[PDB]
Amino acid sequence: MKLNISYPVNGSQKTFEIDDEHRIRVFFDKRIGQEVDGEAVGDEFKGYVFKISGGNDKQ
Amino acid sequence: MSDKNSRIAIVSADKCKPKKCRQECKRSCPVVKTGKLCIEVTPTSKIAFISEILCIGCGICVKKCPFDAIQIINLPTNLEAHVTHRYSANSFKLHRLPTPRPGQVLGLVGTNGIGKSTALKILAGKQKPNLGRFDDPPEWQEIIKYFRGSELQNYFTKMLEDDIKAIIKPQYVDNIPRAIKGPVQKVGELLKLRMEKSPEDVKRYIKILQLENVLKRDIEKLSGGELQRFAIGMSCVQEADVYMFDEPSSYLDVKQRLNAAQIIRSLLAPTKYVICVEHDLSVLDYLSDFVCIIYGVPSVYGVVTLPASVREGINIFLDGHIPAENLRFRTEALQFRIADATEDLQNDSASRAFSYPSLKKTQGDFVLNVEEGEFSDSEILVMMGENGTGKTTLIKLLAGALKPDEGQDIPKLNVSMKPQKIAPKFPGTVRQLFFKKIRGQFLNPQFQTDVVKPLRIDDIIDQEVQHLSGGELQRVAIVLALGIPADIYLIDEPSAYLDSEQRIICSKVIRRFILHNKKTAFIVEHDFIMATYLADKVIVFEGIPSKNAHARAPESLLTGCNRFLKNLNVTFRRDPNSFRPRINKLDSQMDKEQKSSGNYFFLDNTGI
Amino acid sequence: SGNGAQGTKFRISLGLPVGAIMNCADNSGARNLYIIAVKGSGSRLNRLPAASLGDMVMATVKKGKPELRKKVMPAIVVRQAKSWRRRDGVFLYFEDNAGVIANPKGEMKGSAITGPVGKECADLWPRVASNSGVVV
Ligand SMILES: Nc1ncnc2c1ncn2[C@@H]1O[C@H](COP(=O)(O)OP(=O)(O)OP(=O)(O)O)[C@@H](O)[C@H]1O
Ligand code: SF4
Ligand code: SF4
Repeated sequence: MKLNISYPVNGSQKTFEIDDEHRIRVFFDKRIGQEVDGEAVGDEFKGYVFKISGGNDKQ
Repeated sequence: MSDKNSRIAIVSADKCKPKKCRQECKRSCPVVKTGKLCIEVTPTSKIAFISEILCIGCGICVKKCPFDAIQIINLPTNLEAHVTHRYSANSFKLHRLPTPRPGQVLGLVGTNGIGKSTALKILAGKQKPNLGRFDDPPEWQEIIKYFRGSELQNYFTKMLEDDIKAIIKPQYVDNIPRAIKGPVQKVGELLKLRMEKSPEDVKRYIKILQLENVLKRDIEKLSGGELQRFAIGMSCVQEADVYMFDEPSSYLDVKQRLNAAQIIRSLLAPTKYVICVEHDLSVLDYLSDFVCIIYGVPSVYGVVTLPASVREGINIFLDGHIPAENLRFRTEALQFRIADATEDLQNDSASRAFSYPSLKKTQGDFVLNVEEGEFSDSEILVMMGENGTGKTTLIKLLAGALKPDEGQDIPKLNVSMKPQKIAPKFPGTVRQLFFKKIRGQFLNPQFQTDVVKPLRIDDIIDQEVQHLSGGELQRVAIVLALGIPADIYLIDEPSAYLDSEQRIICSKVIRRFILHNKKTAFIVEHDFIMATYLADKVIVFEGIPSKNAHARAPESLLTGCNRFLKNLNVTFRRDPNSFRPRINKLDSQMDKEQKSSGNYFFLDNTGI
Repeated sequence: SGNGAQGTKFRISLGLPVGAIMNCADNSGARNLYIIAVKGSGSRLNRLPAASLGDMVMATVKKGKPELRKKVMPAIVVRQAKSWRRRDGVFLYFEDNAGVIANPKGEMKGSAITGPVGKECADLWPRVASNSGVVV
């Protein structure tokens, strides 16, 4: 899936594209508001913490 | 009681010579025996005329006609309700018309001769409908009345008042070069003058269409694909509300036709009304919000249906049947071989066929590169890619017509070849030409089904090739290549100028003969479906058009299709009902899932 | 099965012997279908012919518009209840027995199908696919 990432300290935002079930899967069964440590999703986002906020399915 | 019925007679003057027959039509008819009016002789033009009012529907006259000049049909009074316009006595008559809508794109699809072209003129204000009657001196007033009960009524009031002047992209593709030179002088001049829109519009429009190279060339000089696109440019550049496109996919390659479709759709965004006619379903689906289907016998009649949805209209089209109308418009349904269906043989023949090494052909302005590939016997290879890629160049080299700059292909084999763009340059008549190539191929039943009976070449036999038509000439050329025996046959772009039924007749033709005869064939194509049916392997071409290009070795159907479709980035999931390609939009989850699977198309095969 | 059935069908547990009554699940006016015959069924002394999912039967309408009653017509079984087993290993079953009235070729008399429809029937009878909502 496509990640919608916001940096709300700066008021910035950008999108990112993850293919790779194992890189994604880190987000599975995680709920809105749960935090997710970054490295699992990539090497760029190492250390970065993400609080999930919502988003859209297909359709 | 019984349902209601009618008789309609249409006679082709080309087919009729009263001298040889005598005015036999009048003599044989039973109504005239009694002293009735059904057939009246017109001393002037010296043609037989059949009145629909007095005719019995006997069909006696049809059988007696020595040629096959007369046609009488019996309809349930389906046609009578809808009458829009008629060309003249015993000629083509049009029924219904397509709705226009602002801010959207309305499609039209049908077989040739349906009046899709005619319909555009009527909407354009170019021609005034007679209403199957006298209406001639500008009687736009009567047309609104005829249209009442239809959404077109509002449009006709608008047209008469001339508040809106529609812009038309002319249909006949062959005719255009003669009409314009320069536009006056060179395509560039046309684009500067017409550009009512943004200065950005000149640059932007050219970039998206891939017109950059073509600007300096003159219109007459243009190749078919290039010729089409300049017309499209002018139809964006113009300032107006209504933009009519009539057959914008013609001559274009696979990459380009998709590009044209997107740009045309942009008009809907400015909320400008768009209308379009298409022979291609891939293109039609993308463009349209609403779709009309035009059906009926060619040159006899053609009715437009009520407006439908994009998905819905396409689905009904492929069935070959329409329920309200209750007509089976197409005699046989279209089907594609599963690949389970094909015969299973060990193929090699003499161990494999001939092979070609790396080849290069460089004009000095364009360079073609070819990768060594192998060909085997009794196989079929599709060639795909955009024009200007050297798809044409490659085939020529194998034909021996062109000499490679580097590489060599001297084969022992006898080759038959069919050229891509067909322009007549042979003196002689059609029958003479085909008989020289081979008689006996003309005797076969296969050839009766596909060529002779559908078109009626018998009538064409005397006609000159210069005098001929585009699509008719195309089927004849394809057949001629097959006329003579050869180890390998080469065909280049058989789909040009042909409608749905016509192309599909060709698809059956190449596959069946090749299988049977155990010979090989190379076919170049833009049409997705045609490639699928015929081939076992494919070569995909890539690179940049009008610059350089590259070719690949032959690879399996699944493998080759993934590569080609990956370049386009449109997936054609599968529709469960139709088994048709169903297009997939960009960034998506369902489409995204496929990208990870490597499936651009689906068929009756295993796969997720 | 038979006419107009494009496709073959893998065996599935027979749910409905002759005499069985299924719900009519179209909008034809028919309320139920009473099975009097299964097409393509074979012969063994004493065995009732019995239909399953996507079988074409021969039925009469016990309950429904009088213009449909008192006569025999073709129908197609669309939902089962006797559980059967697919080649993905699954034993599955619907809550009702139900089929839809149809013509020898396999065209629906009605225009809707109310309720779900098992895929093995959908896969078998295209005009049934058309009129189906939730499949399986
Ligand atoms: N000048 C004319 N006189 C008589 N009939 C005509 C004339 N021009 C066109 N027609 C008739 O109208 C019908 C054709 O044209 P239209 O140009 O409306 O076709 P289309 O529907 O655009 O088909 P195509 O796909 O073959 O271009 C033909 O079948 C023909 O019989
Ligand atoms: S239409 Fe046929 S039969 Fe009638 S005049 Fe012409 S050639 Fe003779
Ligand atoms: S169909 Fe019969 S009735 Fe009509 S014109 Fe011909 S012969 Fe006369």
